[PDB]
Amino acid sequence: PDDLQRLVPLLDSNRLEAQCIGAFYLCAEAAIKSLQGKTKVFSDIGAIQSLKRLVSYSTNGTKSALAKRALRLLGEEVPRPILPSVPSWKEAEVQTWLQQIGFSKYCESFREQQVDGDLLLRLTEEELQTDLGMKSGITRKRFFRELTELKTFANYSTCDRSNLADWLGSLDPRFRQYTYGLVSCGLDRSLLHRVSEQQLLEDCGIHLGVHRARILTAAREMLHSP
Amino acid sequence: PDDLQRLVPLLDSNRLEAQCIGAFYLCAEAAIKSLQGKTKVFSDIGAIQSLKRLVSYSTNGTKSALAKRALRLLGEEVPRPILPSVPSWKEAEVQTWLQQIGFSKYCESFREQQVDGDLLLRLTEEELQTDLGMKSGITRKRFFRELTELKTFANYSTCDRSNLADWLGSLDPRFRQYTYGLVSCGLDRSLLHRVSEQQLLEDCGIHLGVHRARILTAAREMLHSP
Amino acid sequence: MAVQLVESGGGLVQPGGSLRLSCAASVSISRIYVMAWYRQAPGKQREVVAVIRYDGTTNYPDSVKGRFTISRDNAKNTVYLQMNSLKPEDTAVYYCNANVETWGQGTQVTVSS
Amino acid sequence: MAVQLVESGGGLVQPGGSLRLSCAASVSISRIYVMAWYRQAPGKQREVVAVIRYDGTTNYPDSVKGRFTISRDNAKNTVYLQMNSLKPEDTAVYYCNANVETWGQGTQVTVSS
Repeated sequence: PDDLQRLVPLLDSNRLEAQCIGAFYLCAEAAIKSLQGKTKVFSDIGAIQSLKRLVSYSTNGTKSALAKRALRLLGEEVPRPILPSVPSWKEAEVQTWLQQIGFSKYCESFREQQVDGDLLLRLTEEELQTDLGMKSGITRKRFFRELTELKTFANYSTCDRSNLADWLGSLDPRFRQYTYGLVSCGLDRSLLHRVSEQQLLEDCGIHLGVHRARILTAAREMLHSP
Repeated sequence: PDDLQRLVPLLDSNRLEAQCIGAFYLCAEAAIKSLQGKTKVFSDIGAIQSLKRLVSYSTNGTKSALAKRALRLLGEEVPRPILPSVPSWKEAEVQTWLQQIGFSKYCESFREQQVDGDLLLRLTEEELQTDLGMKSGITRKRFFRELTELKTFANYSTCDRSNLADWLGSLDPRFRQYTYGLVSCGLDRSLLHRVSEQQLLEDCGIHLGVHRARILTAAREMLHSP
Repeated sequence: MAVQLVESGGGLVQPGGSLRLSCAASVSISRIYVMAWYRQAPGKQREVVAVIRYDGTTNYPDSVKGRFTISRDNAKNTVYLQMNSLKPEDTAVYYCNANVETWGQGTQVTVSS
Repeated sequence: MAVQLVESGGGLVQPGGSLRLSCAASVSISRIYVMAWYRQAPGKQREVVAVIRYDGTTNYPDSVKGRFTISRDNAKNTVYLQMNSLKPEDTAVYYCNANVETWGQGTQVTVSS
């Protein structure tokens, strides 16, 4: 009824605990009101719209799990994000991406070398500095900031069989950016458990020692699961 | 009959399990209908054409094995791919290949140095950069992408006695590209089992550490088979 | 699966004056990562005029800062562009853009008497 | 074992107008890795106009994108080339090509009154 309307904006809170308890309450009374016929209260109060909103792009296991349980109890379907299919791109999409991020002054060079999505996702600093013309380290740092923002929000489904992206995202959302370096080199979820650090450094292109160490321990812990 | 026609396009599915069960069904009823005289249903329903299609260029042990068993039960012959005989080429075929892949602006240099198939399959980055003129690392990366696509689909029968190509392909289809580096250096299936990693790095030209490690373990496991 | 975008608005106005363009999609906008508006003048190439992400952070080029404004509307799946103070050179065909790949068809916009 | 290719089509048409060329092989096309069409104008060297692999992914040069189209036909072993909008400079001898080595014999194509 009208009491439920007070619990409708609380979810917009900045802190975690408010969101957690709001989701626990709504999901619990959804489970209560689910067996009877009255499920139409969620329709006309418009809480379903906020739930269908917040489930996508959320890295919070408790609230997202509760929202999924609430939606699947009402017989609806959970949404999923619509991410760019970066590793199957051509030069036109690369150039419009360069228009979008603001590096429009380099669109000529990226056209002459015919850089596409597979070549975009495997760029290093030598290709940037020597032949693409980004001389200043500040500009390369800005470019890599934008690139690593893109790489965490791509769609690797056309090339990732073993679903490595979710395994990397479960550790830390910042880690998903490495998935293409693990797949093009050949790895997968089954044979991951016996890689060395020195192979992670130059083949998979992981540079931060902390990320190498966390990935190594988390992989090596999943030692002989099959 | 007409029921079989419903199982005729299902094989075009993207997922594996649909293809697997369709092949299991068709092969099983082929084995059932094989001892009687009625084998002509496979003729006039046109399923044999799709089977003769999908057996070549397929890296899937279950479905391809089932398709082979189905064909060999009907007394037919399995097709085999028709691959280029790269390591016996001349300069004319090299130049038309350069027309085909799109690197037509380098056909002059590859003619002056008289690069042929044996020299094509043993190119490194120093020969590309210094004297063939590919200065930019992006262009060399594109060239090597095309080359490694060609090398996995070549015909090494005129130079590979011990059938090393199938042994490498059984591990991973991406690995077949290394076969010529193993044969020109001298190796074969019998004496492979006692090579070191440091010999695989600069003699056989394998650069990725992951591929070296997988090849080493898979060879060393086949230790003293004869 | 392929999202379809349709634009609306456009036409002609006088120098000085506002207009609002709308772009409607086939799915929920709140699933799409980025959406953007693009502008192509006759005789030149395309360029960006506004972007907006899933969390509603927007970037504008320096040319049109303060004069344009992009917003999502979650009631009906539609992204709006608001053009407040217009110049004579702001006449072109405008396109709506989903993630990167998919485009719209465009709407012509002209500024004169 | 050596596959034989035979072409058909060719002749002459007017500027503007379509044509279709056919190339038939001795074995199943679905076994061949790549097939391609080539074009040699009088007074110059050969060049590619279309390729197609075993999985049916095709590449065209920038010169003829949108105007040509290559396809496999699995009923009878034959690869087709479709030439829709013709120019005066698109007159040459055309050849069919199997994997790399084997060639056809060619067919002359001319565009005028």
